[PDB]
Amino acid sequence: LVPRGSKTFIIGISGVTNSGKTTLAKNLQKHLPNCSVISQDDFFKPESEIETDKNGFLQYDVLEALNMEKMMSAISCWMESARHSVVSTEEIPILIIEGFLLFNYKPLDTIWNRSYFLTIPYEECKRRRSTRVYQPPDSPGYFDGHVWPMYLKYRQEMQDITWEVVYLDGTKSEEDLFLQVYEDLIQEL
Ligand SMILES: NC(=O)c1ccc[n+]([C@@H]2O[C@H](CO)[C@@H](O)[C@H]2O)c1
Repeated sequence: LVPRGSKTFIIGISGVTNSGKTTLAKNLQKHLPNCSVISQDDFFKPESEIETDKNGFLQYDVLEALNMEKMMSAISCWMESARHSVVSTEEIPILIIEGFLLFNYKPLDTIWNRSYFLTIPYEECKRRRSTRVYQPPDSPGYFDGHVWPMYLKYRQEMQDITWEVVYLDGTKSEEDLFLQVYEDLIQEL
């Protein structure tokens, strides 16, 4: 027999800011066995390593703002743990990686067994963004001056993507999105 324990199923949830990515990941995780979640936002660099543009906007919404080597190390640590998560006697451990900037990171371009992408239009995204507090906070004009233009850059970067993505309407309710993804996912596992 082919030894078990080495298989994993990795799900990517990306999408624009404030589109429900973290909540979706957590709702899926509550309904999937032996499932972990890694969040991209846990890997931002310290503000001293973050550059500022001509107009004084901090450059957070770009891969250079993230310690992606550290995030890879976290993925690898999950994989090591996953190999011991099922006692020997297939139950395939699940990882959900969720973050606003995943699908343009080339070292991970072959990791994704399923990929979802949450979308919300400009107006509602801006509204939702204004309800959240970041550290540091959004400066005046930050949405138009940085967040949205960087999101558009990301979407254009994804124009030549080498795997399939399922795009989701992030204006749908949390339960609606959970059920849609769960219905898809349980056919892929
Ligand atoms: N998590 C952070 O330290 C941080 C700092 C400044 C801005 N952000 C915003 O987080 C979003 C990703 O969820 C990006 O759009 C950043 O602007 C995060």
